[PDB]
Amino acid sequence: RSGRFGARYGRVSRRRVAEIESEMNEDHACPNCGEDRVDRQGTGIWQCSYCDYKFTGGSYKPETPGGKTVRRS
Amino acid sequence: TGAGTPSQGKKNTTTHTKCRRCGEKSYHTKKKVCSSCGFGKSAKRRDYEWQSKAGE
Amino acid sequence: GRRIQGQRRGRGTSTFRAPSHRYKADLEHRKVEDGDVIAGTVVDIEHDPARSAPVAAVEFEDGDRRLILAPEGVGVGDELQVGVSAEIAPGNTLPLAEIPEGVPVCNVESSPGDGGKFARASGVNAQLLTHDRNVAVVKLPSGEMKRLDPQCRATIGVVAGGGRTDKPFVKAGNKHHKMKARGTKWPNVRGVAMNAVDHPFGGGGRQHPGKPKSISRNAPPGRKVGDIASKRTGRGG
RNA sequence: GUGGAAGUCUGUUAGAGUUGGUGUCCUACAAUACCCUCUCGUGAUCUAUGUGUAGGGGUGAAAGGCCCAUCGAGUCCGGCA
RNA sequence: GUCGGGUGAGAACCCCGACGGCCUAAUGGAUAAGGGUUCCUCAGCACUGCUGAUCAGCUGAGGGUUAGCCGGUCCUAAGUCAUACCGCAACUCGACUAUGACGAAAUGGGAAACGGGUUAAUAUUCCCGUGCCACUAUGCAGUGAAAGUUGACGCCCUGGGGUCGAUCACGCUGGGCAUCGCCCAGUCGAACCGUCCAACUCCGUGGAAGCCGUAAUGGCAGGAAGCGGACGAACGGCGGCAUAGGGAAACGUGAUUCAACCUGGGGCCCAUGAAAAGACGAGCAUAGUGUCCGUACCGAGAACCGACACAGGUGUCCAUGGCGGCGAAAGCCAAGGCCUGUCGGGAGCAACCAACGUUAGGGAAUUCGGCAAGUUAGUCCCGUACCUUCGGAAGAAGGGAUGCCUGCUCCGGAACGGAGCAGGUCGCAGUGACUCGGAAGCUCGGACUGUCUAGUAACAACAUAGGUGACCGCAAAUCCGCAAGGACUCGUACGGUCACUGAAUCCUGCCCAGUGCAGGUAUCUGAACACCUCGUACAAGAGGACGAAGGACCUGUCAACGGCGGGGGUCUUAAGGUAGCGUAGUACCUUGCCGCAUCAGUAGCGGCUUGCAUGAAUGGAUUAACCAGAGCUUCACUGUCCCAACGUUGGGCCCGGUGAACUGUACAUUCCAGUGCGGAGUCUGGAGACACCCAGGGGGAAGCGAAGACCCUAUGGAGCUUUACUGCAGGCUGUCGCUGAGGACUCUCACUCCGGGAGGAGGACACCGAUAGCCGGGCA
RNA sequence: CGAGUGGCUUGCUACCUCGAUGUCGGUUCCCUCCAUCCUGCCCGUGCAGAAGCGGGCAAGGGUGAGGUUGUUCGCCUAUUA
RNA sequence: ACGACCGUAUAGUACGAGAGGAACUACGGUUGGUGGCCACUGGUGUACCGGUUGUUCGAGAGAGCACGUGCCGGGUAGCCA
RNA sequence: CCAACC
Ligand SMILES: [Cl-]
Ligand SMILES: [Cl-]
Ligand SMILES: [Cl-]
Ligand SMILES: [K+]
Ligand SMILES: [Mg+2]
Ligand SMILES: [Mg+2]
Ligand SMILES: [Mg+2]
Ligand SMILES: [Mg+2]
Ligand SMILES: [Mg+2]
Ligand SMILES: [Mg+2]
Ligand SMILES: [Mg+2]
Ligand SMILES: [Mg+2]
Ligand SMILES: [Mg+2]
Ligand SMILES: [Mg+2]
Ligand SMILES: [Mg+2]
Ligand SMILES: [Mg+2]
Ligand SMILES: [Mg+2]
Ligand SMILES: [Mg+2]
Ligand SMILES: [Mg+2]
Ligand SMILES: [Mg+2]
Ligand SMILES: [Mg+2]
Ligand SMILES: [Mg+2]
Ligand SMILES: [Mg+2]
Ligand SMILES: [Mg+2]
Ligand SMILES: [Mg+2]
Ligand SMILES: [Mg+2]
Ligand SMILES: [Mg+2]
Ligand SMILES: [Mg+2]
Ligand SMILES: [Mg+2]
Ligand SMILES: [Mg+2]
Ligand SMILES: [Mg+2]
Ligand SMILES: [Mg+2]
Ligand SMILES: [Mg+2]
Ligand SMILES: [Mg+2]
Ligand SMILES: [Mg+2]
Ligand SMILES: [Mg+2]
Ligand SMILES: [Mg+2]
Ligand code: NA
Ligand code: NA
Ligand code: NA
Ligand code: NA
Ligand code: NA
Ligand code: NA
Ligand code: NA
Ligand code: NA
Ligand code: NA
Ligand code: NA
Ligand code: NA
Ligand code: NA
Ligand code: NA
Ligand code: NA
Ligand code: NA
Ligand code: NA
Ligand code: NA
Ligand SMILES: [Sr+2]
Ligand SMILES: [Sr+2]
Ligand SMILES: [Sr+2]
Ligand SMILES: [Sr+2]
Ligand SMILES: [Sr+2]
Ligand SMILES: [Sr+2]
Ligand SMILES: [Sr+2]
Ligand SMILES: [Sr+2]
Ligand SMILES: [Sr+2]
Ligand SMILES: [Sr+2]
Ligand SMILES: [Sr+2]
Ligand SMILES: [Sr+2]
Ligand SMILES: [Sr+2]
Ligand SMILES: [Sr+2]
Ligand SMILES: [Sr+2]
Ligand SMILES: [Sr+2]
Ligand SMILES: [Sr+2]
Ligand SMILES: [Sr+2]
Ligand SMILES: [Sr+2]
Ligand SMILES: [Sr+2]
Ligand SMILES: [Sr+2]
Ligand SMILES: [Sr+2]
Ligand SMILES: [Sr+2]
Ligand SMILES: [Sr+2]
Ligand SMILES: [Sr+2]
Ligand SMILES: [Sr+2]
Ligand SMILES: [Sr+2]
Ligand SMILES: [Sr+2]
Ligand SMILES: [Sr+2]
Ligand SMILES: [Sr+2]
Ligand SMILES: [Sr+2]
Ligand SMILES: [Sr+2]
Ligand SMILES: [Sr+2]
Ligand SMILES: [Sr+2]
Ligand SMILES: [Sr+2]
Ligand SMILES: [Sr+2]
Ligand SMILES: [Sr+2]
Ligand SMILES: [Sr+2]
Ligand SMILES: [Sr+2]
Ligand SMILES: [Sr+2]
Ligand SMILES: [Sr+2]
Ligand SMILES: [Sr+2]
Ligand SMILES: [Sr+2]
Ligand SMILES: [Sr+2]
Ligand SMILES: [Sr+2]
Ligand SMILES: [Sr+2]
Ligand SMILES: [Sr+2]
Repeated sequence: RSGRFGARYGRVSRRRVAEIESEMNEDHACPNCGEDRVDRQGTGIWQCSYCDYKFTGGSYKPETPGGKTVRRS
Repeated sequence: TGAGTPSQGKKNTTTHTKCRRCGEKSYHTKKKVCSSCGFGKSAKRRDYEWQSKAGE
Repeated sequence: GRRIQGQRRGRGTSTFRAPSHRYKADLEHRKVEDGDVIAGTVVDIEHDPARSAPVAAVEFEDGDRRLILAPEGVGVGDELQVGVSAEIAPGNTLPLAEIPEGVPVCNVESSPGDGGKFARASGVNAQLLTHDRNVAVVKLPSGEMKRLDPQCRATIGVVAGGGRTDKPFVKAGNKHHKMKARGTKWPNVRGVAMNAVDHPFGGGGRQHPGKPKSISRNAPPGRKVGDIASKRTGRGG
């Protein structure tokens, strides 16, 4: 996690980096199916290694609270 | 690093060269403008009244 | 004294210019005669240097290959539509008039056909509220109610890359890299830390502005610094 | 155990720099040099060439620093005896 | 460097040999810029050369640079210019928009050349051998031809293929050494043509419900392994090239580790890592054409820049030569280069100085201060506190081990790789040289890496992430231009402009009276044009009515400038200092008082604290980590000291040669007193004093060097400030023109904006010209 | 209260020096003064002695090491004739 | 070119109720200063002899280099305290 | 003490 930051920057700064990157690298359910093989390819870009589905999402998560809203309305 | 002698060693750039128009080594090969006769800047020849005393 | 940094900026010298020769493309909506008979397929998702957000390359029916301001949830293979009769789905563009009320939109045109001006930044969106035959009411990201011509085109959904702002830069070096992709001079030296000759706040034994910071709107350039025409300051009240 | 992150550590690798000696020099080797010690050395890093910004103007992580040994306003000639 | 010798009229320094040394990322090899003939030969020594000179980068005279395939030339990059258009009083000026051109010689892209021979000096250029590319012609084949591919690309980790080099094993050829049998060198051979293909991707078969696979991640019924197949690599292997070339000769064979080069897998980005010409796609024979420019040499402790043959500065590649060791480290040594970081001779060679070695006992007593010097040191094993943001602190600390020889064990395919065991054994000392941390505690500051005063400041200053406030919906906010126009901006509030504070953590009190900003405003005040009255046959002018912004007045606002006292159990002027911290990097008093520590402590640390004159983003407190930052203490150690000595190298001294500068009113062998514009070698009185020369450390010449940087004076200069004087940009606002029709309104036709266009939005407004009022250190 | 001497402090003056006489403390090295701290020789005593206290001659010699502080001075410690 | 001090004998004496406690003189030593000298002790001693690390000369022998001794041990003369 | 101005 933020252990690469050593004893620098302080709690918060490297506390959020940990979580953000933690929820960032988890196995995500692919939209083009339901597999947990989605990985980030860069800022806001995700791809499912299973079916090769490359798509747009949040900067650190594949879906955002606002993105999940579009669906509804 | 001193601005004097040690900084003089880095000078190996060619800027002013012999001008095709006037023959003076004043044609800036980077600007392609002669600082002596104005070649590359003006068709007219570079001239100024301050190149001599006012009443002469 | 000497011109302040804000004044050096305006001359548009290299130091203050944006790395335009490195920018990818102008994400303006397509121009359709009419009919909406224009559809394309998302051929790829790319990184947009100028916005730190992703953009999508689309191949349209008539052979036109162009980058588009992508909303969240768009992927390769997906089909997008642009026109009056376009379908009401994420990633599709059509005039506000055709958009159902209560639908989040992005890259909204200011004047019909301008290509899009509003809500284009990471994870943002305008909210189409009211319809009409003469005026479409949109709620922009800043919370402002904007009256627009119903003929103003827009894209359904929110902009991709949301949350970008939720993570701290942590290091000066990270700010550094981002700044190198913008038309901005960075880092920032405080006015109070300069010599009197360089800024209204410069000079003095210890650092401190030797004057109130709230400056008048009518102040000339060179003097308009600090808190410009502030209606108020602080957190109190 | 694997893995190999890091404006991460050691390091006269290259390279960059310069804390102290208030050493040597001070009609100098040198109009900013020499030696030892010392700091940085995967990054906001260092570096070559090309290119751009010009004088009340630039450029400045700001020291009134720098803009050809010259800067609290360059240099040249002129105003000017 | 030395001994011999060569040449010469002349030899320490020109040449030969020997012996002795120096340089190893350079003192060697190839080059970029830049220089410009410095290159080669012959003949010279008046000039230049730190002495000499027969020598030379010097002087005289000649000579030398050879290209289809190495650069240029071609392409486009940041960006530049030209023309058109527009602005400007105007232009050699100026932004945009079109078009054209320009813009890369090591080091961006790019059609094609290798090996050897030759010259005093060139050489992938000439010559020999072999090969290749493009275009054009002719002939055969071909109808395909443009879709696609390539040119074409970041950072970090890593697998596989693989050449050179190096090393190991054995053979062959030659050399060296002379108790042994060792040691060294060589053992060669290109472009190109042909051929081979790992990886990746894909296809067939197959049928895994737990197997397949990696250094690691991973893969699969949406089809795993296995089997077969398509496509498909090296500057690589293999064959030719080659009874080519090269070598005195032999003219090897295998292996390991493997730079180059080839090809894959993984990870990172609030960062996304060029473009274009060109090439491929798209066969072959023979022939012809391939012009133009560059080509020497230096590339640096003498060919460049620095006035110099300057200890400075100056890019690239040789990053794989041997031992060593972790190593592109030290040290030693090859290939190669040099004795030119170019004056010599002499004295046991004194004083004194620069570098440096060794010092008994004491051990920081020295000093502002351990400044300087030293101590420690590599690697392995054991062991490691407070505190902490749980990362760290940490190599904490502290303790032990370390060579050689003989024979072995373990890991691994193996190394000329690594980890151990047993026995034997030497020294004062086994990281034996070299390389190579001294350690600990308390406090202050700044969180951290980072920045800076080229040339006296590296810090606590600047930056920073983080916190905060302000402006702005884009025909915007902010900013540049006289204008035409422009930056921000291929940007759009998760934006970016303007400011303040300065990581995290816990917090951030009271004050809106003054000043600033902003909002509102019945009434008051408030300019010009038009309008009305008076005046004038007109005009000047006087007065009136209307009244915009602005001000009065009201309100909001302190993470806005800033403020938080005196008196009494309110007063000025709004409030009257809260949490914290506190004798502070702020406390004058002050060496405050108590304690700690010391023989003794104006220091330091802890506590108290009425704070001359602490205090909350003018941020307060606190704080792990970090630091060439400030202060204090301890252990260790030591010539810092007691108290100095001896030694080493280079100078100093004498000799040959070369050969400056600073300074100079005059006189001048002075000393003690006095006098004098009161600080005299020179005046007065005495004293002393034979001349000259060498060495010395510097008492005096108010020594030399610089028309005092302090201070004052001048109706001197400049930079800076502001509620100084006076003005000028600029912004807001009214009015007039642009400007049209029917104190409130509709319309469309100018004009503006959006749109490719149709058309849409707006609209007599806005923009622009003129003028009036307000603000106006932004500027003079 | 009165009379003086010195020229270490401080003040006063503006005579010398602004085409410069480098500034505190310390250090090192040399000479000197006496208004004597010790040492020699004396006088007095509220001088038994021992020792103090005060005074006279006297400048030959000596007057040291350390803790805080840049400090001078001073405060402090152990030695000392 | 010598200054000063301590100690012993005088003497537990003179003096004094006691407590306490001298001197003349004769001696031994210390300290500061001074001049000289090296038998003794100590330092140095890149004369010299030895041990030994890396590397090179093939090993051996014998040597160079590692800053003007690579490092370590001993140390004659001389010079010194 | 003192090394200028406060
Ligand atoms: Cl940002
Ligand atoms: Cl070339
Ligand atoms: Cl792999
Ligand atoms: K003076
Ligand atoms: Mg766009
Ligand atoms: Mg930039
Ligand atoms: Mg700042
Ligand atoms: Mg400053
Ligand atoms: Mg300043
Ligand atoms: Mg100012
Ligand atoms: Mg450059
Ligand atoms: Mg040659
Ligand atoms: Mg030389
Ligand atoms: Mg000693
Ligand atoms: Mg002392
Ligand atoms: Mg030191
Ligand atoms: Mg094994
Ligand atoms: Mg302090
Ligand atoms: Mg810091
Ligand atoms: Mg400096
Ligand atoms: Mg520093
Ligand atoms: Mg900030
Ligand atoms: Mg911020
Ligand atoms: Mg600050
Ligand atoms: Mg700061
Ligand atoms: Mg204290
Ligand atoms: Mg506050
Ligand atoms: Mg401040
Ligand atoms: Mg003067
Ligand atoms: Mg002054
Ligand atoms: Mg002035
Ligand atoms: Mg337009
Ligand atoms: Mg002014
Ligand atoms: Mg006077
Ligand atoms: Mg003088
Ligand atoms: Mg007397
Ligand atoms: Mg005397
Ligand atoms: Na792990
Ligand atoms: Na230094
Ligand atoms: Na100027
Ligand atoms: Na081949
Ligand atoms: Na090696
Ligand atoms: Na010579
Ligand atoms: Na660092
Ligand atoms: Na107020
Ligand atoms: Na305050
Ligand atoms: Na630092
Ligand atoms: Na010494
Ligand atoms: Na003198
Ligand atoms: Na000035
Ligand atoms: Na007197
Ligand atoms: Na002094
Ligand atoms: Na005396
Ligand atoms: Na003292
Ligand atoms: Sr230099
Ligand atoms: Sr250069
Ligand atoms: Sr021109
Ligand atoms: Sr003219
Ligand atoms: Sr646009
Ligand atoms: Sr457009
Ligand atoms: Sr200020
Ligand atoms: Sr408040
Ligand atoms: Sr680092
Ligand atoms: Sr380092
Ligand atoms: Sr210094
Ligand atoms: Sr030194
Ligand atoms: Sr100097
Ligand atoms: Sr590394
Ligand atoms: Sr300069
Ligand atoms: Sr003049
Ligand atoms: Sr001659
Ligand atoms: Sr020559
Ligand atoms: Sr060109
Ligand atoms: Sr090239
Ligand atoms: Sr790189
Ligand atoms: Sr390999
Ligand atoms: Sr050549
Ligand atoms: Sr060379
Ligand atoms: Sr050099
Ligand atoms: Sr050699
Ligand atoms: Sr010479
Ligand atoms: Sr010795
Ligand atoms: Sr000390
Ligand atoms: Sr001391
Ligand atoms: Sr140890
Ligand atoms: Sr702080
Ligand atoms: Sr610098
Ligand atoms: Sr410095
Ligand atoms: Sr904070
Ligand atoms: Sr107010
Ligand atoms: Sr209080
Ligand atoms: Sr006389
Ligand atoms: Sr002298
Ligand atoms: Sr004078
Ligand atoms: Sr007397
Ligand atoms: Sr006495
Ligand atoms: Sr005092
Ligand atoms: Sr006695
Ligand atoms: Sr008794
Ligand atoms: Sr030696
Ligand atoms: Sr050692």
